[PDB]
Amino acid sequence: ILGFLGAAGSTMGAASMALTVQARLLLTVWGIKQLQARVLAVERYLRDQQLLGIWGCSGKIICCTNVPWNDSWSNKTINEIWDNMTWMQWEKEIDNYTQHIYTLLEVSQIQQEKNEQELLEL
Amino acid sequence: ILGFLGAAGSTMGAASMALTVQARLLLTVWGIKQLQARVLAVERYLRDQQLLGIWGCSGKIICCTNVPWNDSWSNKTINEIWDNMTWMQWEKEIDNYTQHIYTLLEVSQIQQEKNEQELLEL
Amino acid sequence: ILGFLGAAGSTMGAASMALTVQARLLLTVWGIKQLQARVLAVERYLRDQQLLGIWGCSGKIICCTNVPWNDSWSNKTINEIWDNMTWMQWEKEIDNYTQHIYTLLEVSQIQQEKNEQELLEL
Amino acid sequence: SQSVLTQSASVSGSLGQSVTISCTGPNSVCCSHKSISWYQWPPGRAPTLIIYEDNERAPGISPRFSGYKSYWSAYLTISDLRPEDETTYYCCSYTHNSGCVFGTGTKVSVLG
Amino acid sequence: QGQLVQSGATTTKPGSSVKISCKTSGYRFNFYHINWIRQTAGRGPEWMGWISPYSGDKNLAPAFQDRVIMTTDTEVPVTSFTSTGAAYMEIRNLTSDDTGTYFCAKGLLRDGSSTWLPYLWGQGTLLT
Ligand SMILES: *[C@@H]1O[C@H](CO)[C@@H](O[C@@H]2O[C@H](CO)[C@@H](O[C@@H]3O[C@H](CO[C@H]4O[C@H](CO)[C@@H](O)[C@H](O[C@H]5O[C@H](CO)[C@@H](O)[C@H](O)[C@@H]5O)[C@@H]4O)[C@@H](O)[C@H](O[C@H]4O[C@H](CO)[C@@H](O)[C@H](O)[C@@H]4O)[C@@H]3O)[C@H](O)[C@H]2NC(C)=O)[C@H](O)[C@H]1NC(C)=O
Ligand SMILES: *[C@@H]1O[C@H](CO)[C@@H](O)[C@H](O)[C@H]1NC(C)=O
Ligand SMILES: *[C@@H]1O[C@H](CO)[C@@H](O)[C@H](O)[C@H]1NC(C)=O
Ligand SMILES: *[C@@H]1O[C@H](CO)[C@@H](O)[C@H](O)[C@H]1NC(C)=O
Ligand SMILES: *[C@@H]1O[C@H](CO)[C@@H](O)[C@H](O)[C@H]1NC(C)=O
Ligand SMILES: *[C@@H]1O[C@H](CO)[C@@H](O)[C@H](O)[C@H]1NC(C)=O
Ligand SMILES: *[C@@H]1O[C@H](CO)[C@@H](O)[C@H](O)[C@H]1NC(C)=O
Repeated sequence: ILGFLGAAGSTMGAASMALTVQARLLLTVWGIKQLQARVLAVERYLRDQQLLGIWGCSGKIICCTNVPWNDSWSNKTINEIWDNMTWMQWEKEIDNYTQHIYTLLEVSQIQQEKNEQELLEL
Repeated sequence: ILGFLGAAGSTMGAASMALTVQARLLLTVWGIKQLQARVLAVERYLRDQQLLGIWGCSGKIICCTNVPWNDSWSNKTINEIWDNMTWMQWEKEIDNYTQHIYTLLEVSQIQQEKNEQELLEL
Repeated sequence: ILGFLGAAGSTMGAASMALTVQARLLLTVWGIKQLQARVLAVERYLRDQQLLGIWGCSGKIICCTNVPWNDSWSNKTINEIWDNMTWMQWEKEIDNYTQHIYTLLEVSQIQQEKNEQELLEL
Repeated sequence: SQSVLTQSASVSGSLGQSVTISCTGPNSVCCSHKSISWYQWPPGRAPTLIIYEDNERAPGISPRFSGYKSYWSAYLTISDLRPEDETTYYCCSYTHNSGCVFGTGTKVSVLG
Repeated sequence: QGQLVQSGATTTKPGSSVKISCKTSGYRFNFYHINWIRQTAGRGPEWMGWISPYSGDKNLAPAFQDRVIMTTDTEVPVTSFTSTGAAYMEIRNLTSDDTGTYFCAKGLLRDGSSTWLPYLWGQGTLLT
């Protein structure tokens, strides 16, 4: 495609395709500095994997969930988002409610394996 | 709910709900000490994820398996466990057989993807 | 079975069974050297988990995919591979095309969740 | 000779055509409970494994040679007769922990 | 994918015993069985028996059980997948009925149901 971050100024619909390109390259004064950045790299990465895990998205690149889109977050249509705004434009507009939706995905996953546990009781 | 470890003295049935709270907060003399604890934190965490992986539970918080409950581990009913004992009381009683059940979950996962591999041969 | 790497000189069909044995044991001058090897151990491990993730194999030990076996890689039958060659013999013969198949597994996973995303639109 | 596994005696063919060789015996050596291997064997020289396990070909064997095994006999077909096929062919019945119970032999002539 | 050279053409007389060699190369000698076949003037081909260079295990047809002396050496490793070994063949009560060409044959695979199948043949040795 375009490379690493190649579709940063592209529409959210075009950048959403081939997301495995920004998924690969995500993971003594010189020595201590270099080892300092090596440990931090694994920490920031595992935090994202920790989040994807407690959402049911562990292993997913595109992951649909149960939480409905509250129009208080953004009253924009799908067409005026994915075919117009860029991924950097979008999450500045959602920046406030981003911490609210992280909590919603976690309860929708703990109230999904708990309903799944009763399902396999029969 | 109650917070981090909030249901440590609660029944196993109440503490088993909303387990994503103890899942989030799991991940020069001052500098070396601090980096020493940072590396150990990722090691202890990945060991648990390594175990959940070779059990088929990679991504699960509640994970049912195939290994039947051997009454030699505990001859107690489900009601006198989940509605009476606490999670810290329980695993002291199972402490001995804990290493035996880790081996049982691993063979039930290698004898599940191997039966799955023959399934997709047709 | 045989232990760690116990079936290194065995047939690929015998070594492919009980792969959870080489999956467990995969994860100041003395102090810096020891911490240097501890950080590298988690990096090499997570690279393999990163690869298994962007292939849909996150959590799998045996993982079937969609990429058909191109006979340009090896024109050998299944019987003259799994019942004759060892795992170390095989990947020396595939060594060249190994980087080609890593790219094929990644596009077959991004063109699987993208077809899955349209599936759940209805 | 005392081979309990009889073949097709002899048979002939022509260039471009296809032949078939039989291989059957009593229920003691044939067939639904035994594998069938096919050997090309020039007179008293270096043999060659053509087909094993009923229908499976050896490494590098030409796709012309085919195999088939019914409940009482096994067949070896030589599709597209090339001139270098004049020899004698033997079959063999075997399991995993036994030996080759060879056949009587079948000379194939390609004269054309 | 290797050679299985044998001995020469030694011709004795009935009642005696003859030793036949079978030197291997180009393949792991321990990974494959060594079969012994012959084609006599009076019958056709006849399977005698195979021996395991690894398990040291022998299986031979009842028609040759109380006559055949069958042994192997131990491979001298050349590389990681190459070695050099030798299999030996002797017979007890010898006659002119056993006159024929003899070869050794390395097995086909290492696992499955056609493990011992004589695939890679030697060169042939003419008996009495
Ligand atoms: C190291 O590498 C060597 C060489 O590659 C491996 O040895 C080979 O292993 C394979 C599979 O493990 C063997 O193939 C099997 O052969 C048996 C035949 O054994 C039967 O007959 C023998 C002679 O009649 C007899 O000795 C056996 O009896 C027991 O006693 C001996 C004592 O000597 C003991 O050593 C044996 O192990 C036996 O337990 C036995 O009666 C055959 O039966 C097998 O077929 C069955 O299994 C396959 C699946 O494996 C299945 O598909 C079949 O349908 C059937 O159910 C199988 O063909 C081979 O003979 C060995 N030797 C060689 C190739 O020379 C060794 O295993 C490797 N070890 C390691 C640790 O990697
Ligand atoms: C939307 O979010 C607000 C809080 O931000 C909440 O009060 C409201 O109930 C939500 N409505 C829907 C439909 O989700
Ligand atoms: C987020 O909150 C700040 C509060 O200072 C507000 O100014 C900003 O408009 C909010 N973001 C959005 C997208 O409304
Ligand atoms: C229970 O475990 C013992 C060993 O602790 C074992 O011998 C026994 O077979 C097991 N029984 C069941 C029913 O799992
Ligand atoms: C575990 O083993 C010890 C051995 O000293 C024993 O005393 C203890 O009772 C065992 N645990 C249980 C729960 O039986
Ligand atoms: C096999 O790979 C080659 C390149 O190595 C490619 O050109 C060809 O189209 C491939 N064929 C199949 C059937 O995959
Ligand atoms: C890989 O490429 C090298 C190029 O030097 C070549 O020699 C080698 O044969 C190739 N590998 C295979 C298995 O063909």
